[PDB]
Amino acid sequence: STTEEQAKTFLEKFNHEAEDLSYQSSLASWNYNTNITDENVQKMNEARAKWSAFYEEQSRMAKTYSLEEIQNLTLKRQLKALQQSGTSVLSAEKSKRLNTILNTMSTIYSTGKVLDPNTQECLALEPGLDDIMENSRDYNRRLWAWEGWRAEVGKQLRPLYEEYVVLENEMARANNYEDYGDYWRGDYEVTEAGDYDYSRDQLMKDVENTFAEIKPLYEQLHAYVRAKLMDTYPSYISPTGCLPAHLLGDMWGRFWTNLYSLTVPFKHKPSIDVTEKMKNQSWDAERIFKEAEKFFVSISLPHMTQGFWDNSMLTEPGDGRKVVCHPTAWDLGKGDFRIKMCTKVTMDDFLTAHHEMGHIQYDMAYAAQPYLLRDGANEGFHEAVGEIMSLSAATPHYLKALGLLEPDFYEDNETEINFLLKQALTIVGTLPFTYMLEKWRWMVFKGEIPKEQWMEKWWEMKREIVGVVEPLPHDETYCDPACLFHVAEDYSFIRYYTRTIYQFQFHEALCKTANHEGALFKCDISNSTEAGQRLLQMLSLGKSEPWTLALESIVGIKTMDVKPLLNYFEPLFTWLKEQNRNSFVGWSTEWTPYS
Amino acid sequence: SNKLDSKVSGNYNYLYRLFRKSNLKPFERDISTEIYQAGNKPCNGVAGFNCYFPLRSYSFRPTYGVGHQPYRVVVLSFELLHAPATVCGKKSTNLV
Ligand SMILES: *[C@@H]1O[C@H](CO)[C@@H](O[C@@H]2O[C@H](CO)[C@@H](O[C@@H]3O[C@H](CO)[C@@H](O)[C@H](O)[C@@H]3O)[C@H](O)[C@H]2NC(C)=O)[C@H](O)[C@H]1NC(C)=O
Ligand SMILES: *[C@@H]1O[C@H](CO)[C@@H](O[C@@H]2O[C@H](CO)[C@@H](O)[C@H](O)[C@H]2NC(C)=O)[C@H](O)[C@H]1NC(C)=O
Ligand SMILES: *[C@@H]1O[C@H](CO)[C@@H](O)[C@H](O)[C@H]1NC(C)=O
Ligand SMILES: *[C@@H]1O[C@H](CO)[C@@H](O)[C@H](O)[C@H]1NC(C)=O
Ligand SMILES: *[C@@H]1O[C@H](CO)[C@@H](O)[C@H](O)[C@H]1NC(C)=O
Ligand SMILES: [Zn+2]
Repeated sequence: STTEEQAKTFLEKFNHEAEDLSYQSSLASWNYNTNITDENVQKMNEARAKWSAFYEEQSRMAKTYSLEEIQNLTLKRQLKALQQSGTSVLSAEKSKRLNTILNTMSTIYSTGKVLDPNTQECLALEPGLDDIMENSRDYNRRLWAWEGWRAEVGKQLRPLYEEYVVLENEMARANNYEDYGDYWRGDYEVTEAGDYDYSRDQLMKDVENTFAEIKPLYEQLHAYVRAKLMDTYPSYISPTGCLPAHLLGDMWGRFWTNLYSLTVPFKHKPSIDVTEKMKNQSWDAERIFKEAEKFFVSISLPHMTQGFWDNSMLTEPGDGRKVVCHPTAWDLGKGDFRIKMCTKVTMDDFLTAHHEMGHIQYDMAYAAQPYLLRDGANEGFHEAVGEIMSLSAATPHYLKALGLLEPDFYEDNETEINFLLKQALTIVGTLPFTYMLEKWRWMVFKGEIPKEQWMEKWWEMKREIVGVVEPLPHDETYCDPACLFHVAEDYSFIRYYTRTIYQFQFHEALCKTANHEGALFKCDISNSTEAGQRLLQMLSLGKSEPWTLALESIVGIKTMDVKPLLNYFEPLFTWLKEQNRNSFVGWSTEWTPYS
Repeated sequence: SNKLDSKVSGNYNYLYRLFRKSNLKPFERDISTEIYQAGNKPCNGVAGFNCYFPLRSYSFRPTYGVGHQPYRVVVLSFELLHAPATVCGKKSTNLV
């Protein structure tokens, strides 16, 4: 009679095998990275290959149904997620043409090639392509590295860019969807929720105010860099224009600390480095993980230590076999804790270790959710919760509580603003970079921009907001724009841009709800229990509900707000205003050294 | 009993029911070998739509979580009837 029993029977049967295969497929990758042998490749690659073929059989009949005759809104959400088509309807013939673009593109970008004119002298393997661009303070050396890393690497990527786009236009019509642009915007879709739904049209207005209101601070940061380096490098800097692309340090430009010694915010006071004393005290490497853990118990959860401290290694390769120790902490499955990291005694790595195992605390709470809804509310929440406390526990004031700081420490405010500045600039470094990339892609799929403008339009949007210009114009044979991050590596950035605004939101949500008073930039959550009880409210909610409900419970806002951001750096903003009371905060994008 | 009832490659012997017609009467067993059906259209031997096999394996492993380790259970039930109480628990002190 009722067709619901068919839906109920499918849901349980699919989950039981999938999570078993999810554990099995995962261990093949995790074991391979801990133990790299060719016999492990066979286990690793076959388990990936066999899982997908079985998955499709279950997913084909899974989406054979739809959101019909399901009065349960929660079950309807679970079904809605599994019913995504993707490549299920994609034909095999068009798939193959895509594989050629993908496999070649990644391999050819890693091998950077830079011509070394005049042959120099007898040369060894050294120096290396990565190293040469980072240490070069000479004008010719920096440009010589940069020109090769742009011109001679973009050439190989040009043939692969256009073929990938052509298929993007074609596959849309065979996948019952208009264009790829809706897919990325539909990631935050809420459907069939009265007085509570969220729409893709809303983000366009909200993101407009974020950049406009942050821009005055970024303009000061842009002016700050130029004014200080004007004294050291006046010849290679235009006071009435943009800045040469070679001065960013590297292709990415996310790291401004390479020339930190030439742009120290306060050189009058010597370097703040007081952790050397702790280095010779010979503390164990595993204590750092406990330091985060004992922080976590403060919010009144029990401890975790039995059966999840054996599957890991610290400080030692363990054999003549080599292990990659990139930071990759995933609970393999069914509560199996695992963390691979080269844990070393370092102030910077101290917060990193907090971040790494703090990822597990997220996973442990939501591990009870069924298979199809077991993850965080949005992409950027995960890394945010790890970072907010790691920065809080890495503050020198907290060092006093744990006794790490010197007993004779006198209250300093010069040190605080310097740390926040480097913390600020790294985050805001690439927001305008991804801003032009994310917005430019959307109108590409619309179809009002033809193929010819893939050179000028990419540069035009960048100059409007970012202000980066190549010193020498490059013709169409030369391929500068090809080095974008979504074709060169095809890694999603959506976990990064919207994360930062979520990070301020999570940072502000904890403090204001915990009766916190004083400075906004410093917040204390150790020795409190109210925050964690509210924390667990969505730390274990999961995706059984849209993220909108959790947003209203913790704070009470269903939209994204930027106003608190100005209060965060109130002491910092004063110093920036004081130093630039004479110069003009801004630049002319239209002026060029050529003309 | 994780240290003895768990196999590294897997313990697929242990099997538990997942689907049946209706609720069980207390103290009843369900060993009937029958494949569940929805609508009676699918027949035995061909299970492509709506037909599944309700007995799934626990698949115990030593690397699982505390709640995913096997925990043997022993249940005692006491019955008093019109019988002369043939089962009982009696300390006796030394005589003087
Ligand atoms: C969270 O709060 C607890 C309870 O206050 C802290 O434990 C206690 O912290 C103090 C301060 O470091 C430790 O030193 C004690 O100081 C008092 C103050 O004069 C002194 O009378 C004692 O003789 C002692 O030296 C104390 O040993 C420690 N434990 C207890 C049981 O009081 C805890 O440190 C706080 N944690 C954080 C992260 O704030
Ligand atoms: C890394 O993996 C290889 C498998 O490719 C391991 O070599 C096997 O080890 C097991 C148990 O030690 C033996 O029973 C096999 O005979 C070994 N060879 C093969 C081909 O499987 C190797 O021992 C692993 N590394 C470490 C440190 O244990
Ligand atoms: C909907 O499904 C959930 C399962 O999580 C259940 O708790 C709830 O009672 C169901 N509600 C209705 C109206 O069926
Ligand atoms: C560690 O170094 C500090 C300063 O560098 C000094 O007190 C001493 O050399 C070491 N401290 C010890 C051994 O307690
Ligand atoms: C800077 O911090 C110190 C810390 O003691 C204190 O004087 C005050 O909070 C700040 N001083 C300013 C902003 O002039
Ligand atoms: Zn991380």
